Amino acid sequence: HKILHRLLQD
Amino acid sequence: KILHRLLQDS
Amino acid sequence: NSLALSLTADQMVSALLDAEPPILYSEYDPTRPFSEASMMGLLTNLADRELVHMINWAKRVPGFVDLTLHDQVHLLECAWLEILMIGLVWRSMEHPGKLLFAPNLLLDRNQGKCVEGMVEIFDMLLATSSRFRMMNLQGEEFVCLKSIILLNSGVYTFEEKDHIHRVLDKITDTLIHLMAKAGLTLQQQHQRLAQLLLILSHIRHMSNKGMEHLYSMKCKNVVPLSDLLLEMLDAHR
Amino acid sequence: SLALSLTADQMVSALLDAEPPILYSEYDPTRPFSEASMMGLLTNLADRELVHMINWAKRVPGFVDLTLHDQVHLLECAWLEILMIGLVWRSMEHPGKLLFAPNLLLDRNQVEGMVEIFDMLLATSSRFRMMNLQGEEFVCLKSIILLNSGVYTFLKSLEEKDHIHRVLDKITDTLIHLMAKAGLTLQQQHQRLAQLLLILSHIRHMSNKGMEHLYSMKCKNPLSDLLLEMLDAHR
Ligand SMILES: CC(C)=CCn1nc2c(C(F)(F)F)cccc2c1-c1ccc(O)cc1O
Ligand SMILES: CC(C)=CCn1nc2c(C(F)(F)F)cccc2c1-c1ccc(O)cc1O
Repeated sequence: HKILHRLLQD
Repeated sequence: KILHRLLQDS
Repeated sequence: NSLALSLTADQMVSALLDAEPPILYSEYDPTRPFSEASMMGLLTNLADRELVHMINWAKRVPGFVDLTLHDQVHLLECAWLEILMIGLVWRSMEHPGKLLFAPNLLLDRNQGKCVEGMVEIFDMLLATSSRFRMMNLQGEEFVCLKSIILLNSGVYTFEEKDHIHRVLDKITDTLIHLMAKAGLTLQQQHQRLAQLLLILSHIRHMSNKGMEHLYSMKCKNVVPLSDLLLEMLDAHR
Repeated sequence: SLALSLTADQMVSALLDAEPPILYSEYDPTRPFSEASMMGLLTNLADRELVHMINWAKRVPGFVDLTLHDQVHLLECAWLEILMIGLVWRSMEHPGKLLFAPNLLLDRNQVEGMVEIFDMLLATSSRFRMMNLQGEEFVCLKSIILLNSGVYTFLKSLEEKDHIHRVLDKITDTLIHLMAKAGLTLQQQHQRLAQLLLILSHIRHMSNKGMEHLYSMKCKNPLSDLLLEMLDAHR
């Protein structure tokens, strides 16, 4: 589970 | 240098 | 149906201009970096903060939000270093022989030599900068190019594809629109368009060379890499 | 020079006439092949293609006008890009396959962590197909790569760089000339021009990735003396 996954949501 | 040689052939 | 395709040329320009990330500073210290540790230390810290802005910038690029989350991830993983570098090259335009990583961080090739396999990349960046300068690249042109890189670089490593290519076409129209507005003749327009897009091939080259070098110091454990930078790097291997 | 004075149709005719031949491989359908054997085929094939490429480059308008040392540099920078776009062009009419030679047609299912590069070559080929890339456009793209790929890794030598840019603008004019003759609108010409040139970015990417894989194969130990020298140029 990537950090980029999270950052693209917020 | 092979490339140098093949280029200047004539 | 994407909003991006319904935008006019000037709307596309204004959207990209307003989405522009700020120019960040490095740590305030007159100690000019010469060691590999200190230079890469300043570069990673800067790159890490720039990445957060890039991500929120990408979301504001028209058409990018219409992509699936995964596609957005893939394009950013592929393009991030290109996007960082063309930004660096743009910022360094009015500083010949210099690379403006930050307003308080101006590096010359003499400092690039003080890390192994770095000066060649420095020289390429400097050549790209002078190239931008001799073409008199405009800001409106710059943001179009950066958007192109984001959407194009990872597009062939995949109907959302047709979407990307329709959006890519839209940006081409926008580039031509800007050149037409600047008074360029029809011949000057397609010649300049071509000149700009050929530099993208060089930007890709520098990114690829850079990516190799970053993998080395990562394996070296020279400099502390954040988890975000590590994950972006791993995507290229 | 002779290059700058050529008309668009003359440029096309000159490039089409300079086209290298399509070589065959030593591939034997009945013979068993390992990853080393298949690589031997590809390395041998590429090595023989390089000789034709060198003579081909000398018939690209403007190239001979350049200093010998600059001719060497451009070829050293672009040789794998040119081979790859050649491969992709020959593979256009064969979906899912790469035509290295008329007797050598490989799919994605055929080894040593080169599948990634294969899929990129296949994607580019599929891209050419959906665009319906024309031969006249292909030869222009191939000449652009030759002149452009190494132009920014070059003190009186700046005049040399300006001449290359002039020729590059001629080829752009030629591309537009072709698309206009095909009946494309102005908007369509610019779009297609952009689409073709963005592909060169991907071709550069594939070459760089290829060069990395070549370096490891060398250190694993079957490469010709020419290929070795071309490979060392990037390192
Ligand atoms: C891990 C880091 C700092 C990646 C960013 N990066 N890497 C670079 C290299 C390499 F190390 F790859 F050779 C050369 C020149 C500029 C490099 C950058 C960079 C680019 C733009 C920017 O605004 C900041 C940077 O650190
Ligand atoms: C040493 C060799 C075979 C160089 C040329 N080459 N390398 C290739 C690779 C890599 F090894 F880099 F992964 C993948 C796909 C095609 C490759 C080619 C090649 C390209 C075009 C062609 O007509 C012949 C080739 O061998």
